[PDB]
Amino acid sequence: ENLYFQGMKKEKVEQILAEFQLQEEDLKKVMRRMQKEMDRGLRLETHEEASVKMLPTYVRSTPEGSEVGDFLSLDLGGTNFRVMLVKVGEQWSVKTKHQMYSIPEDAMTGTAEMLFDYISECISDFLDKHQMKHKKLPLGFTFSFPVRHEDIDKGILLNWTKGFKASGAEGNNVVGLLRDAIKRRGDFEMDVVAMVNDTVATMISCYYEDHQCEVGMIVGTGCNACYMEEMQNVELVEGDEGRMCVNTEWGAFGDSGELDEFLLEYDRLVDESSANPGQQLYEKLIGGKYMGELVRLVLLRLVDENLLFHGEASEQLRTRGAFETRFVSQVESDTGDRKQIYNILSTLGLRPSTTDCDIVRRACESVSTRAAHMCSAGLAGVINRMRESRSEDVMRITVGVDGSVYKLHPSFKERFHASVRRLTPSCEITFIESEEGSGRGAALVSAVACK
Ligand SMILES: Cn1ccnc1Sc1cc(C(=O)Nc2nccs2)c(N)cc1F
Ligand SMILES: OC[C@H]1O[C@H](O)[C@H](O)[C@@H](O)[C@@H]1O
Repeated sequence: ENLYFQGMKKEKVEQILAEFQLQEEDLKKVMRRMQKEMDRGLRLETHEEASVKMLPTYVRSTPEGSEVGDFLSLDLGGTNFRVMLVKVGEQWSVKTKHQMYSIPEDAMTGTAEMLFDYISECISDFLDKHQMKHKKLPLGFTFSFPVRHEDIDKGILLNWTKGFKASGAEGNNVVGLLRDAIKRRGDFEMDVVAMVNDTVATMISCYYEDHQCEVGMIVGTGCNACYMEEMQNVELVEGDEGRMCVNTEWGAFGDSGELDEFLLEYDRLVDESSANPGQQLYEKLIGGKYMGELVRLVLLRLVDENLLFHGEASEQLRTRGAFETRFVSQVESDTGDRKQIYNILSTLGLRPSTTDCDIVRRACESVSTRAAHMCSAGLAGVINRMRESRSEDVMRITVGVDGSVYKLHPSFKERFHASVRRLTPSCEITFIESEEGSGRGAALVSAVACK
């Protein structure tokens, strides 16, 4: 106890955690570099070298004329595969039935055949629970990975992200993989009419409640954004009229060195232990796949410096992935009595003091604040770019957001919004959380696409 020595340990911790700070000027630098890469990704000349791919989605404004009725929506992009029946009407969208399926490890890191076979199995199971596999529903596929589109319903997987590794997928038409798997099962038929990124689905789902929503952002397992770009700026697609949603794939920012001065030892460790070393470096500063692991490595450093847990780390603390991102949220939700923090740490086989709990909270805050601030630089770059491309002095825009980090973290949202606003003078940015965004957004796109 000896409060003096507790205080001294906390001072040393603060000196270590100071490394996570980003000054406003740092964020502006990141924002500018992001904007520079966004410009590069949109240009024919530089697209292939661009770290931020700015992928055209073939989701066009505004548009005109939607089909109505029942749509099946799929969502692949986390550990769970989701199937949803959505009714589209008048255009509104309502989730009518839904099921989530845990993807077996063997299917996420096995072959694309196994993965898409499992997907097809789940679709079959869902269509049977609700008596509908003979009805032919138009199908919208939210597929939350970088895809080079040829059209709304055709595009090649560029590379897996977020730990996905299924062989025989990269370079192939993802809709083709899905269609092939459905055919290889042969107990239901579906017209796959659209494939969209989760950012895009999120953005679209927010549109009907707020027509000013022209940005979608995900801060979940991964982190990405899309936005409505002027067709004249989308050099990768023919035509200069109207707007098309662009999937930034900003998670890959830094993959060509753009973040190097900001990457810490912890970031290097996360990256090197990941399924995609050297890739998705910006996302690895922010996404929930990585945030808890960053905290875990910070704690291990503090343990190594004899600042935490008597310098002894439990088996669990030394287990990859054991500090779940949800624990970061839960730690930062602690009311001050250290109870939630104590429970997490005790469950991790630790015997934490009050000071240990306080230090863990600081580590969590340091990592999640950096995530919020880094993320803000990306969103600010996008919004500032849109303002510039457009013809009003104050841009009022809405950003639709989904993802467990943004939605569930007690403080990320607040820090993120504040930082975005500091970075976006002359913008008025409304943030809306999507409600069943993937499923409803995919259906809404499908309801236009299936014409
Ligand atoms: C976000 N915003 C604002 C104005 N236009 C847009 S984008 C948008 C696009 C679609 C849409 O389905 N567009 C398609 N383009 C090609 C096939 S479907 C939609 N169904 C709803 C939308 F809001
Ligand atoms: O799920 C959020 C994001 O995760 C990753 O960054 C994927 O590459 C991207 O496509 C997706 O939007």
